Amino acid sequence: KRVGKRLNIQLKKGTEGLGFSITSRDVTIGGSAPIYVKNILPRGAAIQDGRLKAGDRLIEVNGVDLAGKSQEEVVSLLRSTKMEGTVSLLVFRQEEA
Repeated sequence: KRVGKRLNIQLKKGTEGLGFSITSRDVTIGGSAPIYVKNILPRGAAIQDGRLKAGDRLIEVNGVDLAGKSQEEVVSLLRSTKMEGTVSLLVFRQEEA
């Protein structure tokens, strides 16, 4: 099984997105593929907030289930978010032991 733990991180939108890029497992064309922060950019609310780092998988965003949406769908929901809007992104951290 996969070890690790889930975490909840809410970031306050600040125009310059959140400073986090997400990758797609690419399980299927359009069915259900797990998305996880490919890397935390040095310009956003995430890095400034210091709560959500890289190597995490988005389990839910703003109370939404990203278990079937898509990469563009996921990125779309975050991209839709505007300034003055705390986006609660539930991530999943995994250890290497």
